[PDB]
Amino acid sequence: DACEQAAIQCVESACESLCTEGEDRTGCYMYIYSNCPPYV
Repeated sequence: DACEQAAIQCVESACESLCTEGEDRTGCYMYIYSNCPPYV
């Protein structure tokens, strides 16, 4: 497992490469998108 782990790394592209799309990405990407700069 890695999708969520991608978001841990604070890289939008990590979720993109890892997580498929249309939920898998969303959960991951939403984290970064509300945790990582330049979003937070």
